[PDB]
Amino acid sequence: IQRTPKIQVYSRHPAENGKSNFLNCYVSGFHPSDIEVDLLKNGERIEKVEHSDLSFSKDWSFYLLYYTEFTPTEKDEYACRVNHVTLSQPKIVKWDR
Amino acid sequence: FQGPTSFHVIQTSSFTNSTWAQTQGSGWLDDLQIHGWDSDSGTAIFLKPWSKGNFSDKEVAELEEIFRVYIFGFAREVQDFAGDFQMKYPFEIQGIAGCELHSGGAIVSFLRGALGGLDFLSVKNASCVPSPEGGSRAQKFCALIIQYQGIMETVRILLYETCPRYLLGVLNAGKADLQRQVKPEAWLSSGPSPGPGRLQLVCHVSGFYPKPVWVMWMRGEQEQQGTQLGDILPNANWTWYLRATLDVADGEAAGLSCRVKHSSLEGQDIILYWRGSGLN
Ligand SMILES: *[C@@H]1O[C@H](CO[C@@H]2O[C@@H](C)[C@@H](O)[C@@H](O)[C@@H]2O)[C@@H](O[C@@H]2O[C@H](CO)[C@@H](O[C@@H]3O[C@H](CO[C@H]4O[C@H](CO)[C@@H](O)[C@H](O)[C@@H]4O)[C@@H](O)[C@H](O[C@H]4O[C@H](CO)[C@@H](O)[C@H](O)[C@@H]4O)[C@@H]3O)[C@H](O)[C@H]2NC(C)=O)[C@H](O[C@@H]2O[C@@H](C)[C@@H](O)[C@@H](O)[C@@H]2O)[C@H]1NC(C)=O
Ligand SMILES: CCCCCCCCCCCCCCCCCCC[C@@H](O)[C@@H](CCCCCCCCCCCCCC)C(=O)OC[C@@H]1O[C@@H](O)[C@H](O)[C@@H](O)[C@@H]1O
Ligand SMILES: *[C@@H]1O[C@H](CO)[C@@H](O)[C@H](O)[C@H]1NC(C)=O
Ligand SMILES: [Cl-]
Ligand SMILES: [Cl-]
Ligand code: NA
Repeated sequence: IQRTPKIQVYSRHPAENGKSNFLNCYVSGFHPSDIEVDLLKNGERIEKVEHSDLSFSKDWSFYLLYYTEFTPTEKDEYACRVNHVTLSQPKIVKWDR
Repeated sequence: FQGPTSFHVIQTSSFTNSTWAQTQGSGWLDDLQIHGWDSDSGTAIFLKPWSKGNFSDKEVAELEEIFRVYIFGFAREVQDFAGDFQMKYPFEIQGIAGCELHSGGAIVSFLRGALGGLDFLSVKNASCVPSPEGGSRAQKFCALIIQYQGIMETVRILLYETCPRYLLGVLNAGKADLQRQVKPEAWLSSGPSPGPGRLQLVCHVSGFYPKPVWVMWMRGEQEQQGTQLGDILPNANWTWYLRATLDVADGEAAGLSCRVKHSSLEGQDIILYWRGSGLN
């Protein structure tokens, strides 16, 4: 009955340290629709994150895109944190260039 | 013509308990959002200057009034049905309705509804058709709905008369954005793959519009059949991202290239070459 989200973290452009880019977190295949998504920089919630309005696929699974401008560096860690009824606790998926 | 060929409206109505339900709605051209539904105002948000297509302000307001009345009436009807039947809270209902322009010019309309993420009903040639997944509950719902005067008639007009003229008007109004050409960029990456002496090569392709694209791993002119296409992922601002992977034996990656063909490239395919020994 309930469907756990798939979480995909990717950058808009190939990563280059010091060059501005966009970090995307695509959350999909989940049911029901209620979900909490945050983009993190070094384990802290980024405030300037935008997101799509709710939509769903042909099989009725919901999906959302969360994104923010980011300037990757050698040290900084970025991630997507998701909470949903199907998850025991928030699931963190790290961005890996 | 290129770009989207369909318009649809979607509904997600979330029922928390017998007295509390909330609806989210939006309008789309294929995967591109053009309308939002503002629950604070009971009106539509027009996301593009051309989102009203060739419709007058009066027709747009009459349609918003129909959706406003529907969203209110629907929640009340479901809460009544849920009580009469074996429905446990919380539950979610989804709906999708719209039309699409096919090759040859025919416009086909559709309406589908779901309960609990499973098919529940559809509208096939102006009547309510229960889906087998919906079982007896869908049969009773369709029989109840057709008893309410004017409903099926309003559905028929919206689907078969209003939607087709709307779609044509909006595909023309939005053509400069819908039929625009945006060039992708591409890059390579690699990593270990399951099993001894296996490598996975990845060809990333990002920023292309419209959606149709061709990406393949190659050895000279030989297309590698083993190329696996990932699902096309969205970027913000109406562009797409795709990963095309190839599993190869270690020591057999040299000689591989990734070729990208896209409508925006004017016949200049992107060709990336994988190099061994960390020479990427
Ligand atoms: C928004 O745009 C819609 C689409 O417009 C067309 O496409 C866009 C992209 C632009 O290129 C436009 O310039 C272009 O018009 C409008 O809807 C369309 O309106 C036209 C013009 O009224 C209409 O054509 C009429 O069609 C009927 C036949 O229709 C039936 O049969 C066809 C198959 O053959 C079928 O596809 C239809 O669904 C119907 O079953 C025909 O009898 C008419 O002929 C009469 O008029 C012409 C002059 O126009 C004359 O030469 C003839 O001799 C005769 O008197 C005429 O050809 C299209 O059918 C219609 N398209 C659709 C899919 O509905 C839309 O117009 C408004 O709605 C219409 C239904 C009609 O009531 C119009 O009066 C309205 O303005 C427009 N605006 C809005 C608000 O929707
Ligand atoms: C610019 C963007 C625009 C895009 C344009 C494209 C067109 C979109 C095409 C997609 C089609 C969208 C379909 C949405 C559904 C609209 C339904 C309208 C109903 C109202 O109608 C209806 C509202 C009351 C709701 C009653 C609860 C039942 C709800 C279950 C309906 C299931 C759906 C049917 C499937 C079997 C009504 O009974 O309302 C009162 C009516 O209006 C009065 O004026 C009239 O006098 C009365 O007799 C009627 O009863
Ligand atoms: C239903 O849920 C709402 C919102 O969570 C709450 O305010 C309300 O009092 C609940 N009512 C019932 C039927 O118990
Ligand atoms: Cl497209
Ligand atoms: Cl080589
Ligand atoms: Na978990």
